[PDB]
Amino acid sequence: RDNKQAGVFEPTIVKVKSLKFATEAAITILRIDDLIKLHPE
Amino acid sequence: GAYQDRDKPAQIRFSNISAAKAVADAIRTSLGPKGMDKMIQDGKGDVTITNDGATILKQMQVLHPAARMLVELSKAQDIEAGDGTTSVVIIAGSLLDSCTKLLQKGIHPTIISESFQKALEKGIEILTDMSRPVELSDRETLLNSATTSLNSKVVSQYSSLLSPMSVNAVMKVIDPATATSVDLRDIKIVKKLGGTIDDCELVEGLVLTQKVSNSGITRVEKAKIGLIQFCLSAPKTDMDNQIVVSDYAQMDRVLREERAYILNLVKQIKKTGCNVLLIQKSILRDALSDLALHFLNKMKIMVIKDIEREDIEFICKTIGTKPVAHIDQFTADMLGSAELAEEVNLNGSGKLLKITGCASPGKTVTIVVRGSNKLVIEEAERSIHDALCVIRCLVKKRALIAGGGAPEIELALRLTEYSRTLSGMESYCVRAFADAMEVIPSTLAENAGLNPISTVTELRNRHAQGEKTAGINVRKGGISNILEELVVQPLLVSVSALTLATETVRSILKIDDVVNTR
Repeated sequence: RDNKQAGVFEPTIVKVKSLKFATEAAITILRIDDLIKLHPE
Repeated sequence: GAYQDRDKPAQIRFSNISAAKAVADAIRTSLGPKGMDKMIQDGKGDVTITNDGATILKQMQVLHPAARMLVELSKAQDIEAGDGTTSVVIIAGSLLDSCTKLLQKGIHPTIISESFQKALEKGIEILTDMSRPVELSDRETLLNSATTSLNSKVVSQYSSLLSPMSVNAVMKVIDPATATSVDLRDIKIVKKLGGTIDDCELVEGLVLTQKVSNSGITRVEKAKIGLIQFCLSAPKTDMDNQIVVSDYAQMDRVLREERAYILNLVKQIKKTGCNVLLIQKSILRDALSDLALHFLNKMKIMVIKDIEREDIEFICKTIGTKPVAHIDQFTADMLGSAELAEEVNLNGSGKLLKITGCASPGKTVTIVVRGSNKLVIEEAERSIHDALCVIRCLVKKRALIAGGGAPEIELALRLTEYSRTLSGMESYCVRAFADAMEVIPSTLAENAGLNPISTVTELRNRHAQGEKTAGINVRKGGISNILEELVVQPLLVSVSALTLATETVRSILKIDDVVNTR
């Protein structure tokens, strides 16, 4: 439809910060290549 | 000829070598423009991401002793350089790999070290030859140095913004003249959860993680700052004291007089004309009184309690305002002044104190970190911190070298012929010694996923007349003029790395046995 006509609207910054924040996390998680575990003492 | 009875040492040696090689090869993945950060989960349960090997190793709970020294080795390199902690260990292990090579080659370890002692002397000589002297004032080369360090960790995301932040900060805290070894602790780091790494900030002023104590005073203009040490509460002696009540008028007289004492206290403070209050911890005894805050807020004065004794020098280094521990000494002569100071509001409600602009410019400075991942913030500053370190390292010596492995292949090449020159079994050691340096460029093409042997030999083949300026390019994925790629590192970096490794492996060779203890 036209959500513009339907009034289905969302605040810009929602998507704004979202795409940023996902970008960082994806940046974080992708860079990993190896995990090392430690059993507790 | 002489006969060797025992083999317990030799095998014990081999054990260490196998350990070391395993260790370095494990770290080998993370290095250079194509370095790959790693992650550890603590047995206590903590989780860490890291691209710098030293922090990896300080995270490493190594059982075998030898690499623990290698772990220790990097910390000195970290206490020296900051990156190449990455590079240095892979150098270290690679040496032992060839040191292994010579072991079944039967050569007694002692001569190896002296051969290595000779081997290092050539290299440090060579590296001096190839380096590029550069005065400190050239901002861009510092910047060129900067991103060269920076395009090794994740902070490469906002490198182009991060690098200037770093160098400018150094310029503001250093003296561009004495060419001394200015401390970094005069730079403050602010780990503020949330925000964006892009939103990480520099503060030409002062920022305190703590929060205000006034409800109503939020922003202050032309602030006159005061830092006070002596508590503002009911006067309590160091020694035992007590008010005795036996009579009638004791009550209110006591009652009234404490406020009066408090009143004059604040009265003098206002009399001084200060408007922003700094209060340290007084955990031994009473702090600021609630009542005084009532007055100070009645006197409409900005106030902060709970200031760490450790930071106080930095702050007065920052604000240029000597503190006060007695009323008479508290005087506008010492009253610091700031153009503006207030508490910012981020994190939705993660609120933070800011002090911008000081009539007395302290050399010190603080640094703001924003960004989503908590761990990524910590890794970022690590990258930021080392970014500072290499600059300071560069501050130590006004000489510059291209990064990207070109010095190493030059060296091994240069070692290759000089080894040919030198006769005796030492040549092989140096022959091996140079072959150790061969690893790092190979590692690059590995992390570049390019044919290392074809490339690095071609890198040698070019470098036979393709001297230190040229080398393997990451961005184009070939071999090019790294200087023209503006990928440059200070001389001492590899110097320290080369030097530090040399002494250690010598110490490595002298080992013959480990005895389990009580």
